[PDB]
Amino acid sequence: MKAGVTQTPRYLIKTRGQQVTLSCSPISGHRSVSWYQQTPGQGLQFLFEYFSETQRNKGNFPGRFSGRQFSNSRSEMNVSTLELGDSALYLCASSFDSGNSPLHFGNGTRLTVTEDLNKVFPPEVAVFEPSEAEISHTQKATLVCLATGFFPDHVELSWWVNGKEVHSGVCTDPQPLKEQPALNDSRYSLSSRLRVSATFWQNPRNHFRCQVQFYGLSENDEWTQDRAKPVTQIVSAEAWGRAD
Amino acid sequence: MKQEVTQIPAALSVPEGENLVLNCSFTDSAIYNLQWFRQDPGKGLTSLLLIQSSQREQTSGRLNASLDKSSGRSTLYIAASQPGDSATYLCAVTNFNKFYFGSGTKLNVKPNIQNPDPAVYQLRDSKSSDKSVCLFTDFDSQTNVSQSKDSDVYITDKCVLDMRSMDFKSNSAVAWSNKSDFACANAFNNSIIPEDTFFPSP
Repeated sequence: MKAGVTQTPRYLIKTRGQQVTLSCSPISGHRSVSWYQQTPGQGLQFLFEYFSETQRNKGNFPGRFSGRQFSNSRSEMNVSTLELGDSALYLCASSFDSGNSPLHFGNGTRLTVTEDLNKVFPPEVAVFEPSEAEISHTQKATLVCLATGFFPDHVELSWWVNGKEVHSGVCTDPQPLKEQPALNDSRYSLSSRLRVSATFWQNPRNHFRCQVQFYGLSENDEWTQDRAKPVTQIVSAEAWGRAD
Repeated sequence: MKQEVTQIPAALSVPEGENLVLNCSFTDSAIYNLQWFRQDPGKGLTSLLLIQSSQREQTSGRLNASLDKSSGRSTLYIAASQPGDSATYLCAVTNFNKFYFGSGTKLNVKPNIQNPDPAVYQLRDSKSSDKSVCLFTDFDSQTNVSQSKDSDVYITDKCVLDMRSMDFKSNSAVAWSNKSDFACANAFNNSIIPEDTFFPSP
């Protein structure tokens, strides 16, 4: 298969005042590259569009938001003097011609700007094994995975059964819950379910794993707290089937 | 003039199989194209339709959108809705030198639960967790799950799983806490749940 729009990096945590540079590579054959900022509060806001190395159109952002395009159509954007309200999904879209051809979006760079890196925590992850009553009543077995206490919300949760990623029988919450809803820097929790037949759960050779990838601090971020540095990492929990 | 793109409804919940209607309006009729997109949680946007300023409609599969440029309106019609249509739907217009997105319609297409079997189960504790966990499951799609009265009881919203190879879908919500005065019997007490809900003895 051919590449879609690509964006690098995927996830960023920064402190106030810092700067970031983001990159986007358009689909091969697309020369128009556009940037958008998506926030819960303002929705989806145009930054600027490039074609053949020059800015063709611009939105209403202040000058600390800047962009550029290279001869191979790759585009960068930069945000200087970062502020808490700059936390957003920064989306790239490519098009053959934005005037008359569809926009094709990347999956974005997720940026969180925080007051202090001591606010950053990886998830704790646990799997809870099925109810005996569910198994007797329905001949089905639901496992729950909880990922709790994380900040920022830069997580990807997945289920693996005997080493294979599964989507059948899974449902993961679309958004996390705030553990302390009143606070701007509240930590988050996320739940997911995996449901299998009772017969499948009852085989002790079947192995279940809930994986949470957490995207955290860089090796270049200073860390002087006693607790472990909250670097990018996977936190996982597992179970095996049980005959009784 | 200042372009303003408005989308209604902000949110739409409907049973699968129903047709649905999504509305977009734009105050400045001097547009070059109108586009409709969908966006899933944790992803970018997918282009569904592009209607040129000279066109009155576009169709793709179950989707049909009209454009009335002089009236400042587009309607997106989705026939025979499916659970996989659930997404945020965004309207955008291309102006001479600007681009504008509406605020979106968040669409949830609910599964028809053929044999509801509402129940609240307790899952086994984890030797690596200190939480007690409860699962409300197998209820019909008309059931609404509410948040707890208690600030240290956490309740998720209903989530639909599909056991593909058994052609079986089910709703569930999870509740958990690490307080000690907590019981799965009472975890969902702030929700209106079916009177026939099964509460197994513990």
